[PDB]
Amino acid sequence: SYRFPEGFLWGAATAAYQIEGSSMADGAGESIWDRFSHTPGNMKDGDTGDVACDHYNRWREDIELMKRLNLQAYRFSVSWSRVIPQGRGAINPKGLAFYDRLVDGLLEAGIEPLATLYHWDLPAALDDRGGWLNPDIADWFADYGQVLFEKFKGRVKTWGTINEPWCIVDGGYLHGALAPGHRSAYEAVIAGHNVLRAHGAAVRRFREVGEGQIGIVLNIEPKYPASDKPEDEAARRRAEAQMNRWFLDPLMGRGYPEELTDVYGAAWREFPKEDFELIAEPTDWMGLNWYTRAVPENAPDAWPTRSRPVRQTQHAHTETGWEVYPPALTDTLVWLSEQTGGKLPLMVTENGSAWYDPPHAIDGRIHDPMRVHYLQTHIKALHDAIGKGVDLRGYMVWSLLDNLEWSLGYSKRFGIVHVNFATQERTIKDSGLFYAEVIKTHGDVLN
Amino acid sequence: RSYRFPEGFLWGAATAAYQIEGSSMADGAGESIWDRFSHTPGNMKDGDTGDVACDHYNRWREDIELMKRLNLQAYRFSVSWSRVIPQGRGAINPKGLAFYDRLVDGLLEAGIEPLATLYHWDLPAALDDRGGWLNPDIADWFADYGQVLFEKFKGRVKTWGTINEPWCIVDGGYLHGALAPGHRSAYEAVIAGHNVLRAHGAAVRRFREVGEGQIGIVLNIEPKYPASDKPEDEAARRRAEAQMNRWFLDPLMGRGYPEELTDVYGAAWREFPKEDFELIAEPTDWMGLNWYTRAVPENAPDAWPTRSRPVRQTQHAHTETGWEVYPPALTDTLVWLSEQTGGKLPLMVTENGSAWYDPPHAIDGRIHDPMRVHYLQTHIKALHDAIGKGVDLRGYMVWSLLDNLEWSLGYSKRFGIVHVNFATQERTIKDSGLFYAEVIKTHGDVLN
Amino acid sequence: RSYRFPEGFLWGAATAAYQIEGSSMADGAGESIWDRFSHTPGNMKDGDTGDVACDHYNRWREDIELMKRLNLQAYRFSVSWSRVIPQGRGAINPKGLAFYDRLVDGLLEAGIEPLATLYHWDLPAALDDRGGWLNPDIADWFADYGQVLFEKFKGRVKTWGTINEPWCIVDGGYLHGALAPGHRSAYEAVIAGHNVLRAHGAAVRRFREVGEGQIGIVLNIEPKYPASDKPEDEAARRRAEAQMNRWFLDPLMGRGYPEELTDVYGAAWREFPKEDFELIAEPTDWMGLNWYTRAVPENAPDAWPTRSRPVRQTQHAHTETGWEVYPPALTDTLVWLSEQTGGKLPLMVTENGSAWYDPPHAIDGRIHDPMRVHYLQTHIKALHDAIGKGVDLRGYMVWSLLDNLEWSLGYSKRFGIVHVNFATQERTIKDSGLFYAEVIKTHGDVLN
Ligand SMILES: OC[C@H]1O[C@@H](O)[C@H](O)[C@@H](O)[C@@H]1O
Ligand SMILES: OC[C@H]1O[C@@H](O)[C@H](O)[C@@H](O)[C@@H]1O
Ligand SMILES: OC[C@H]1O[C@@H](O)[C@H](O)[C@@H](O)[C@@H]1O
Repeated sequence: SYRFPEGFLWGAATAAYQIEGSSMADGAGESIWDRFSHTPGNMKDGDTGDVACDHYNRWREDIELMKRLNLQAYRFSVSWSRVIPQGRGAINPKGLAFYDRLVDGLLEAGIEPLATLYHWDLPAALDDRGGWLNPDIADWFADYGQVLFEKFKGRVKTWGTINEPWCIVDGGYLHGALAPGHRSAYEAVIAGHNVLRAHGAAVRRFREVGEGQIGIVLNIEPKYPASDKPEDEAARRRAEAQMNRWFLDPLMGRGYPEELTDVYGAAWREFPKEDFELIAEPTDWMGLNWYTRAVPENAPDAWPTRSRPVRQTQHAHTETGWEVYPPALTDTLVWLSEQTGGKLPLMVTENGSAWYDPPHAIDGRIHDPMRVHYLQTHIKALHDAIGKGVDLRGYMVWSLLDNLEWSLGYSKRFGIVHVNFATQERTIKDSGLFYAEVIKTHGDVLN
Repeated sequence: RSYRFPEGFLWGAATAAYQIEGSSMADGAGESIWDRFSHTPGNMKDGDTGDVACDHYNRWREDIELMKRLNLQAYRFSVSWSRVIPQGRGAINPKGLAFYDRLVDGLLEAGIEPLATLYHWDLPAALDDRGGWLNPDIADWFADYGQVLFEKFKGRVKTWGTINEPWCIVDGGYLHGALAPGHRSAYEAVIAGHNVLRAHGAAVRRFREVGEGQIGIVLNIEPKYPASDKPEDEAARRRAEAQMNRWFLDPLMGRGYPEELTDVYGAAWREFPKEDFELIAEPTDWMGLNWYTRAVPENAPDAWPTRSRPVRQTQHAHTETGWEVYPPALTDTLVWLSEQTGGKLPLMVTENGSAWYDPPHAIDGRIHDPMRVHYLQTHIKALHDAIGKGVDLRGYMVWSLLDNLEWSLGYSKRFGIVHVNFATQERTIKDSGLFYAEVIKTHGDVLN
Repeated sequence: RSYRFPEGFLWGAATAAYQIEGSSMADGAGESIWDRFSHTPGNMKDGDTGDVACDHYNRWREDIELMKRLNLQAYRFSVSWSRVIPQGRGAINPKGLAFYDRLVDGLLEAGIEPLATLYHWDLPAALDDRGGWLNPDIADWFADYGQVLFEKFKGRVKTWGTINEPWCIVDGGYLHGALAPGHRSAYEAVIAGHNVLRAHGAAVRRFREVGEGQIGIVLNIEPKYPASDKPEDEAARRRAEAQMNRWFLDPLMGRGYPEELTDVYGAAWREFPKEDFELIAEPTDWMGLNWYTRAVPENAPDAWPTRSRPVRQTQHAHTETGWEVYPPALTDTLVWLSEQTGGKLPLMVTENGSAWYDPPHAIDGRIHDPMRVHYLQTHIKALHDAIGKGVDLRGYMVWSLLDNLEWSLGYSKRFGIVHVNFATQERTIKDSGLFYAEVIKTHGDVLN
C-alpha cells in the first residue's frame, strides 16, 4: 500500500523571479537579477525574467489551475524588492498588495500558502551596500521578514526563511554563474556565514512578532562512493562537506565542518561564537529540496573542492543532466532525520525533473512520460522514507509552472503545467494530471 | 459551462429508519407495521426483512465517519415512531430516544446538519390496530409524536420533514397492498390519503406551538409525458398525473382535490368537511422533492384504478428498479414544482439516486458503479439548470448513503453510494461516493 | 394596569468571575490583573480580595439549586480568561475549561439558559505585561480566546457577550486608576478605549467564522440630566454624556467618536486609522444594557478631565453605593438606546439592581431588604413602560444573584438577591429574591 499519513500535505512550488514578470511594475525596485539578466553572456539565449509566466497578472487563472490539480498547498516566494524597493525603508503598498490578494485568493480556494522570504532575488540597493558580504544584512532581512510576519499573521502559518543557501553562495559568490555573479572563495565563505546569520535573525524576529512555524530550506545532493580508493573517499567528503554539511551542521549547533578548512584554504575564516549562537536559533520545521545524487571522485584541478562527479551511465538523466535515482531520496531523507535527531518536522519543499517539452501544446496536451515516471518513483521513495520513521509532513512538486530556470533560461521545463511562453497559454501536462490523482487518492493510485 | 452552486447550497445524503437500523424491537422498541409485514411469507423478495439491515443502530459511529469522508454537509434521516413510543401513544422509550439523541449530537459534532423526518412508513402496530391511517385521530397521534421530538431536539434539529411520500404510503399500503400494512382498497386509499394530509397539517400546527426552525412535507413526483396524440392517451396521462402528482400537492396548495380523482376512484371517492382542507393547507416553510424518473402513460382500460400504464422508453437506460434514466425531466419537474408553489416556497431535493447491480462484496477494496456515477453527474447538472431557470433550490440529498433494504424488493436493489456487504456489514465507498465527495468539495465545479 | 411581559421575555440573574468564584489561581489557573491589584495595600476597602469571594468555583452546584428555587430562566456569567488560558495566549488549561463545561451542562440540565461573557475586567497578567489594552495585538489575542470558547460551547451557549462595560474598564482602569490595572492617564485611556472597541470587533468576526448563535457587547449607560439653564452647565452635561455614554456606542453604531471628546481629552486625543472603525462597527445580533442610576452634572472647571460633577438629588433615596434611585430614567435610557440603534438591534438589560445594608448573617433564616424589593418592583415596571414605548427588549438580568465582591469597594456593598454569609458561605434567599421569583413565575402579573 502507498496511502500516506493523515494530514500529509500535497502541493506545488514556485519562485517570484521565475514566474512573476512585471519586475519594475507598480513601484517595485530593481533586484540583482534585473541587473544580471540584462547583462550579455549571463543568460542562455539572452532570456530574462521580464515576462516569465506573467504570473503577476495571471495569478487568478493560476489558482484555478491549482484547484484543478487538487493542490492542498502552494509554496511561493515574496519578491523583497517588490515589497521594499530599496531593501530598507519605505514599503511599496501596491507590491505588498499583490501578495495580499494572492494569499487571500489562496485561502478562499482552500489552499495552504507556504511563503519563502528569500529566493535569490536580493534588492540591488542592498547589493550596492555589499549584499550578503555585509553583516548588516542580518538586520535588513529581519526587518524585511517583520513586514511580512505582521502583514500575513494568521493567514500565512508556514514560513521558509532562506531557499537553498548553497545555491545562493556557490552560484552567486563562488563561481559567479548566478546573480550577483561574483567568483571568490573569500566572498563565498563570508556570504555563507551571513546567510546563516540572516536566517537566525529572521527566526528571532519571528519569535518576537510572528505567529506559526518557521524554518530554513536546504537542498541536499548525497555523495556516493566512486571507489574504495582513499583519495576518492577524501574527495567525497570534501564535496559532501562543501555542499551538504556547510549549512546543516552549524544550524544543528555542531559548528562548521572541518573539511571546509581544507576546501577553502586561505579563504577560510574563524567566526565569533555568538554568531553560531544566532545561527542555531531553534526552528519549527525544515524543508528539503531534492533532485538527484552525485558520485564524486578525486579531481586535483577542480576548484575548490578538488572533486568531480562520475557519470552514472546506467541510469536516465534529466535535461539538467541530473541522474535519475529514487532510492537516494529515501536515503537522504533518512540521513537528514538522523542529523536533526528525528525531532524536527521535515517537508520536501522541492522535487521534480526537467525533460524536453514542445513550446506549444499538441492538441491541448503535453505528453511527458518520463516526468510522470520520475514523479511516481520518487513519491514512492517518500513512502519508503516514512515507513522507516522519518517525520515527513508534506511534498511540494517543483514546479507548478514551466518557468525561468535562472541562468539556463526557459530551455529547462520543470512544470507539471506547461506554459507556452509565446502566448502565456497554460496546459496541464500528463504529469500534473497524474499528480492530481496522487493527491486525490492520497497515494493509493501508486498501488 | 460553469456548474458552481449558490452560496449556502446544502449537500447531503439520505436514509430511513427501517431500511438501515435493524434492532427494530430492541431496547424497548415497539412493533411496527413493517415488523409484521416483513415476517409474513410472500410479502418480501427472498423473504428479506429489516431485522438486521445495515446494523446502523450499532454502527452509526462508523457511518458518521463515512459521512465525514464523503464531505457531507447534511444527513437526512427518519425517526422510528415505534422505537420512541412503542405503543404509538403514551409512555416514551428512553433508550430509543437516547439513540437519536446520541446520533444527532454525533452529527452536530461532525459539523453535519441533521435533517429529520418524522414519518417514513413505519407506523407503530398498536396504532394500526386502532385503524392506522384510516382513523382520523391519527392526526392528533402524529402531532403528539411530533411534539415529543420537537421539544427533545429543540435547537439541534432545525429542519423538519413531516411525511415522506404520502403517495407511496397510500398507493402502496392501502390501494394495491404492496407495502405495509398491505391493504388493497380504493375506499381505504381515499381516506388514508386524506388523513395523512390532515396529520401533516396537525404536525405543522403543533410545531408552530412548541417547535423551532423550519417544517415541511416531502413529496415524490413522477412527471407524466405524452405517449401519443390520441385523446384517450392524454386522458390516461391526466388520470395518472392527478392520482400520483396532484393528489397531495393540490390540497396542500389550497386547490382542493383534483377532479379527475372523482373518475379514478368512482364510488370510493368522498367529499370531506371544509375545515379539513384548512388544516391540510397549514403554511409550511419548505418542501422536499423525491425524484427518480418520469413515465409515459398510455390508456389501459384494465389497469385499476387509473386506467393507465407506462410505455417502455427503450431509447434510454433503465435502472435495476426499471426506472428510465432521463435527467431533463428532473429540471422540468423542479420548475413545475416552483410554479405550483408560487416560487415562494423554498425547495430541496430530499431524494435522488439510482439502483444498479453491485457485487455482494467489494473487489480489491472497491465498487465500480459507472452508471450510478453517470446518473449522479447528469442529474446534478440538471439541478444546476433548474436553478438557472429561477427555482429556489436550497439543497440536494442523495438516496442513499448506504445500500439498504429497498422495502418489499428487499436487498436486491442497491441505492447506496456506500456499498454494504450484508454478510459482514463491511462498508466500502463506491466510485459514485468518491465522485459525489468531489462534487461537494468543488461545490459543483468538478462538473465543468 | 397590567404588567404582563412579552412572549419569550427572558428572566435571569447575573454574576462575574472574579466577583464570585474564588480559587483564582487554582487548578492551573493563571494570574490576573485583579490578583495583583487586590493584593496591593491601599487598593481595596478593608483589604478585601477575591481569593475566596462566594467560593463559587467549589459551590456552583448549590448555586444552581438556588437558581432553580428562584425560577431563573437565565444565568448570565463571565468566563475567567486566565483560568482558561493562564498566559492569555498559548496553551489551554483543561481543568479551567472543564469547570465552565460542567457549569454549562448543569445549567442546561436545569433548564436554565447560559449567557456567557468573554471579558469581565479580569485580563491575564501575562498579557498586561505585554501592554494590555494599550497593545493593539490584544484585538487578536481576545479573538483567539473567544474562539476557544465559541467552539467549546458551540450549540450549548447560544448568547454571547464580548466586553462588559468598556467605560468602567477604561475610565476606572486607565483614566483614574481606581480599578485594575490601576493606571492614571488620559493618553492611555484614549488608546485603551480604542483597543477595547477593536477587540470587540475582532471577536465578532471570529464568531462569524467559527461560532454559532447571537453575539453582542454590553454597555453601561448613566443618563445625564440638566442641572440648570446655565449654558456652561449644558456644556458640562454634554461633556459628561459624551465621555461616558457616547464614547463607545457612537463608533459601535458607525457614527465615529463624539466631537466633544476632542475637548475632554485635549492633547491626549488621537486620530486613528479609518479601517479600525470598519472593524469596530461589525454587525451584532443584540446589545446589553447595564443600568443603575442617572446623573445631574454641572460645570466643574477643576474636575479632570470632563470638567463636570454630579449634583446630589436629595429629593430621592440613594443606595449604599451612593446612586440616586430614579426608575423613570431607566425607561428614558432604554428609549434613548432604542433610538441610537435605530430600533433594529434587540436589547437586553444585562444588569440592574441595588446595594443596601444587610447584616453579615441571616436573622432567623431571613434577610429583610424592603428597599431592594422596592427598587426591583419599580424598575421592572419601568421596563414594561419602556416596552410600551417601542423598545425591543428581550430580557432582564438582576445584578446580582449573590452578594459578592464589589471590586475596589470590597464586600461592603451587597447587590445580591441571595445573601452570602462570608464567614460561613451560607446562602440565604433575601425577600427581594423571593419577590423576584414570584415576578418570574407570574411573568409580571404580580406587579398588577
Ligand atoms: O534548478 C531547478 C530548481 O532548483 C531548485 O533547487 C531551486 O530552488 C529552483 O529555483 C530551481 O528552479
Ligand atoms: O424506491 C427507492 C426509494 O424511494 C424513495 O422515494 C423512498 O423514500 C425510499 O424509502 C425508497 O428506498
Ligand atoms: O459597579 C457595580 C457593578 O457594575 C457592573 O456594571 C459590573 O458589571 C459589576 O461587576 C459591578 O459589580
